Amino acid sequence: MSDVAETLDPLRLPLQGERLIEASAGTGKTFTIAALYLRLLLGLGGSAAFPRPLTVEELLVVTFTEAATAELRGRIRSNIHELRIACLRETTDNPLYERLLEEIDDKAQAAQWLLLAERQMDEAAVFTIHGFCQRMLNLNAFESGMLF
Amino acid sequence: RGELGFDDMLSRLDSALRSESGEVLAAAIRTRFPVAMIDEFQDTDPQQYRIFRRIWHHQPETALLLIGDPKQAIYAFRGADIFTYMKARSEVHAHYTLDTNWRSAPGMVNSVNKLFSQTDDAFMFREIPFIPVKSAGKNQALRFVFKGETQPAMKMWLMEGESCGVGDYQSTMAQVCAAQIRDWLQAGQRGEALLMNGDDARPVRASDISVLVRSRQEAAQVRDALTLLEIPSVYLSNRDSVFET
Amino acid sequence: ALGRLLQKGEPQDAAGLRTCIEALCDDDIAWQTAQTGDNQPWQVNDVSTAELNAKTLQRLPGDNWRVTSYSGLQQRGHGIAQDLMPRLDVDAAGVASVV
Amino acid sequence: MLRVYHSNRLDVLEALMEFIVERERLDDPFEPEMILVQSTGMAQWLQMTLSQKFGIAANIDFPLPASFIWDMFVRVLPEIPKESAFNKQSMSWKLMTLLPQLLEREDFTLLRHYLTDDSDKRKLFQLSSKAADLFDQYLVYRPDWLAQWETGHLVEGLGEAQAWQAPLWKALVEYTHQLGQPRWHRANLYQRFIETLESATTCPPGLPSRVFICGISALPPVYLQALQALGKHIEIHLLFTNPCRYYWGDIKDPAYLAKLLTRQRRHSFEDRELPLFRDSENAGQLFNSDGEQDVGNPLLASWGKLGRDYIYLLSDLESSQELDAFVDVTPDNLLHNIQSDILELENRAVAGVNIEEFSRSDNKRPLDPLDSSITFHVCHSPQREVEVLHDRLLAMLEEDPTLTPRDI
Amino acid sequence: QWEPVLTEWITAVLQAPLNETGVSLSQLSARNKQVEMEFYLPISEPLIASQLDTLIRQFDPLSAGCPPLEFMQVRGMLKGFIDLVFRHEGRYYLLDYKSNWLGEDSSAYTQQAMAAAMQAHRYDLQYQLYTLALHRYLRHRIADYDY
Amino acid sequence: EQQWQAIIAEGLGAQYGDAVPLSLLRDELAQRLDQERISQRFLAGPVNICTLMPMRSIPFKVVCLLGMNDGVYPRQLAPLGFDLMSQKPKRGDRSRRDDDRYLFLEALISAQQKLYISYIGRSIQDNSERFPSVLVQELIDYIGQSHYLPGDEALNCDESEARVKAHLTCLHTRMPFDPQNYQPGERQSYAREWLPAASQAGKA
Ligand SMILES: [Ca+2]
Repeated sequence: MSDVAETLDPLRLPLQGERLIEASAGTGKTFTIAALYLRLLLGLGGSAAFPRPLTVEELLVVTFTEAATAELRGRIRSNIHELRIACLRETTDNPLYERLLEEIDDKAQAAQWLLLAERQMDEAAVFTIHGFCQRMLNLNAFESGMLF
Repeated sequence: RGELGFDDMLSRLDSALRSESGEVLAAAIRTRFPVAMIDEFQDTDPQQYRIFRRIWHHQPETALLLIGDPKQAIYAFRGADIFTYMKARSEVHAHYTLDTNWRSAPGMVNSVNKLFSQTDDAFMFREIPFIPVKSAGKNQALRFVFKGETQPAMKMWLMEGESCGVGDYQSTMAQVCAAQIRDWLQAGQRGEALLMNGDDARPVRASDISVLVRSRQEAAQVRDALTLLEIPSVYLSNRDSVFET
Repeated sequence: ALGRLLQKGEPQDAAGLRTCIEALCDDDIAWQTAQTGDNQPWQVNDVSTAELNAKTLQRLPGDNWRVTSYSGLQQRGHGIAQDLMPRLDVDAAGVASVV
Repeated sequence: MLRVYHSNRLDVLEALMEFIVERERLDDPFEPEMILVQSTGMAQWLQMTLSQKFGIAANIDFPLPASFIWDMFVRVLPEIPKESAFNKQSMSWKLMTLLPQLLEREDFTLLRHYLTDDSDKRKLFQLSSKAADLFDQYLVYRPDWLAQWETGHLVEGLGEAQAWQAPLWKALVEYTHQLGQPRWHRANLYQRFIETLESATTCPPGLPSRVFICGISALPPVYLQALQALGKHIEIHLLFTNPCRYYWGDIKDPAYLAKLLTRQRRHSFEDRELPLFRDSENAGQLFNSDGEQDVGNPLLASWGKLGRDYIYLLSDLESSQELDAFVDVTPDNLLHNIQSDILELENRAVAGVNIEEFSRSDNKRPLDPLDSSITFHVCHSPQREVEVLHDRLLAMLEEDPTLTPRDI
Repeated sequence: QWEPVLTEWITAVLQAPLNETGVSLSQLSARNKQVEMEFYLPISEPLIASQLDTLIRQFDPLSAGCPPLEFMQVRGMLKGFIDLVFRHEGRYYLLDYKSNWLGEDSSAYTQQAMAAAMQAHRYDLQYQLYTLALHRYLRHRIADYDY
Repeated sequence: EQQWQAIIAEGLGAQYGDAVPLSLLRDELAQRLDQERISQRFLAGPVNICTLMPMRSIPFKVVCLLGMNDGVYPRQLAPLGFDLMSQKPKRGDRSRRDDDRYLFLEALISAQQKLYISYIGRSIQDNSERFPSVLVQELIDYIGQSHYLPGDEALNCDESEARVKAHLTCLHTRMPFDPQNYQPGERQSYAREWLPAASQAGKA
């Protein structure tokens, strides 16, 4: 907070409204996004968790490149697929997923929420600023004044 | 004509969140997407930011993660506004930073930190403060050797004389740069230029050199001095079309 | 930019530069003077053994199965005609004049 | 009777149909053989296949469900116009003459200013169309909402816009009366159809003798009801191609479960049905009171959503007479395995849940480095991607003869 | 302004005597017509333009105007539309409406000229094909039918 | 003329009073002309190339799917959003997503001999990496997890699974004249035309 930002610990970052994360050059912006994504899907965290567990069609992620969303989307269908397997096995011997596992309270359930999310990916709310825009526009065409 | 450009897309979305009929809309959205992660945020602009706070700002039951880096906002010419990033920075109070720099050598990390640590407000906009970073352990062993011992992570090549015009500092610099490249490149065929991680080593190939440049012209100036040493090159940012070939 | 970090802001002599560089400078940061050079080579060779060939197929054309329709007759022009309108009065064709 | 044939492959279904046609001679006075079909391809495949195992195909009508259901309406009920007056397109024009008036009603405020700020009828006509479109849909899924809005009533539990659609529809209906056109829709006419058919237990008025429904994997609930009612005077062979021989759908009450634990006959022999006695209905099968928690195969599991629904709707019928015709699929190819896994409603995936499972790998199926059914291909661009296929087709044509290219 | 000429044209053509004996389209109720029938004839054993020429010649005085065999070998299927097939109490027919050419007047629609055009467009081929179709179709529909 | 006629007729039917501007008609014609699909050769002069159509599942010895890319295959389009039916769904309801995902199944199910699957692996410019259609991911993920290559009989779930995936995925070359297509084995090209180039057998 306040003066000179706090060294963001992904796993304990409060997923409740307005957070500015500065990711210097070569710092893991991508690994972090991912983690956060998983945290939100499984409503993990603690007092730093989000009120409820969200769905793939509810996690809005906007990127700038067409290539960015693609990559991002590709990267996330993977962490899901993995955090999920490491949830059936209840064991992971690779960083992120272990700490996450520690945070989970019913591996059996995660694995089903995750499996759904994996299946949904062809619709993850991962868009470009423009994509996000023509979508919000087109849906609420009456407010926007858009043509269909 | 019945059309839409890109600027219009997010423009009409701004005017929509500002029309009177703007609450039904903000709420609509807020419900579909309770939490949103905006990446590369340093590159937004008034229109976007406004779209984003109007929908997510001070709104319980939602979360707005804005991730990016003001030190890398280089899209001025397109429309990207470093100031609307600085404002947003004023309005949100929770700040965070990633402290470690996976990806690079410790000397590299050290000399960059050193360089940008000199004066205060290196990026000369107090709102864009520069905080150093630590290098990762998995990379403590990286080091580059050339014809003998470890070369330093950052080397300044410095022309002589008192004056110096833009034209000279180019002819001369491109020259120097191509030279140091074959010097690397052929010392690499012989095994004396090694990219090493502790006790592992591989020779430097052409696929490891890279020349950053500011424009189509500079690039040529380089390609030329390089071509003059028989060293084949590619300008990855080339925009020409196949139609004027 | 680079000039501003090196000369900490204040403008310098052409020699005041040299001295600022030297100032921040050990193993990690180092400088040398623009040592020009020449030696047209990038003394690298090649070697190559193009041991190639292409699969040739030993099956043959033979027979063709098709769906025809009294088009075995009516020469083309009807290309895409019978396609766009399956029931066009294909038997007609032409213009009409001073009649 | 409304007979329903389930099968692993269109061939067998075509076959049965091929049969039914040879058996009851069918009359002969220029009466069309009839086949619901929902794509020209199917109609193409059918005419060809049929001209082969008969030497010629000549009448066959290939109506789209919607089109047929309404043809019978005109046959079974008294005085019904050919072509309803609420067909999607004309409704579009009518709505364009109404909406302008209807505006400024607080009811339609939203459409009110959407329609102002500029136009030359562009927005007006687009709205009149998307609206015409929804109505067209509601008239098939949600028919009751219309009888309801027509009178001035709302339906509890809908989003807004019901706010303008209900009024709007009512407007269209009256208006279409003032123009003097046949009040008759599809929603105000289906119940009546079922009734006058479900009763009038005497005989078939003037409809066709038999009717086929080929290669269609979904029909709207009402459409099925009307089909059933219809199949109590008419012979209706609905050929559904199913990817599994067991029931892989969802279930309602614990009471409906055993009402499905029925049995389908072979079109030609004894009887069959889902495996494992009870355990099955128990186990997980119908866990979440909702779906079949397991659905054996994880592929059928995620892709078949459209099919589970239709599967579920067919087995909720009564006048129905479902029967099996599934052919088997011996597991010799990678392709063949997978198809079998799906036909059997089995899962062969190994997650490796315990070191036991996870360590050996010989529990999976042995591949065969020489197997090329199911192959993957990554390329740099459409062009390349197509060149690459032109080769592979050549190779596979080369490999086994018998492969003529209509087969690809 | 074409209505006068056309309505007067339609009836004429309705009330004409196709086969003298009763005939006249106007005597055909719905139940006795089938419009635009569509047939598919499988044709195995390539159909060589030559081999079809020989017999077409033998049996048809028209196709005696021999330029034929203008196509090339084809195994496969044979699509086709029949403008109208109607029946006249025992007896099925093949009708083909042919709007055709602007050959000035009357002088061009007489039993020869027609027979002429018939060969120009080798329509004779159409008959034979079409009836082989109607033949097969009737044989398949009418249990115990004779050509 | 047909489309144009049908359009106007349909208006006349509904007895449209007011006058209509050309744009209204020109636009409808345009749309109508863009939905009209030509597929009259769908099964004669062989090798059918087309899109995946709903309600047209026919058995074929060979079945190949191209450009099955993320963002390209399960084809999309969000309901109007003022579509009451879409928010409160029911068993009969249809959607492109379901139709489209069900077509990918019907494909698997109808191929009698070989299923060919293809996608684009990376744009030939920014050289950034592509991604396949989640539907294709699911297909090789379930293969891998239920098969193992004769060699690898005692190694690992994850280990054997990768090899099977790597064995069935066949990365192809950027240019048709890259030598790898003319070595021996898995799809050497039948296109001699590029042989010389491949073998640097040219004359400057
Ligand atoms: Ca004709």
